[PDB]
Amino acid sequence: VAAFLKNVWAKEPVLVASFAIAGLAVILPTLSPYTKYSLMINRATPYNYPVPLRDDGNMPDVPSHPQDPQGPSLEWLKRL
Amino acid sequence: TYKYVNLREPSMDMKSVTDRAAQTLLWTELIRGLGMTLSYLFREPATINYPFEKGPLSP
Repeated sequence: VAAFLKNVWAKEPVLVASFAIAGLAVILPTLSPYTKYSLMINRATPYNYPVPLRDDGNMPDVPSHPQDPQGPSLEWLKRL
Repeated sequence: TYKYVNLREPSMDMKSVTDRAAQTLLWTELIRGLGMTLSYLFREPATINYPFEKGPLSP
């Protein structure tokens, strides 16, 4: 079968270039750790408005001042 | 006597197919062919300017 990938590429190298780009396209999102950053960037882009909550017992975290060390880690993008 | 033209098979190996598959797909012909042979416009045109200049003849 190892000649079939070289004795049709002497006759029609047209669709062979298509399968070579059809392949190596489905394969790569299962490979590089650059993906799931593509979902991590896409999650912390605020469209709507952040409504606040109310104190009742808890008090889990995040007081009235926003610039306190209160919220989660989305500040790795400015270092990126 | 004789002469044979267009009587030659291709090489049909691993090397020279890439030499031909660079031709069909990425056009090593048809630009080196006729994007250069045409231009080549940089010669002086040869036009007889007829009401004033006239052409050669013979006695």
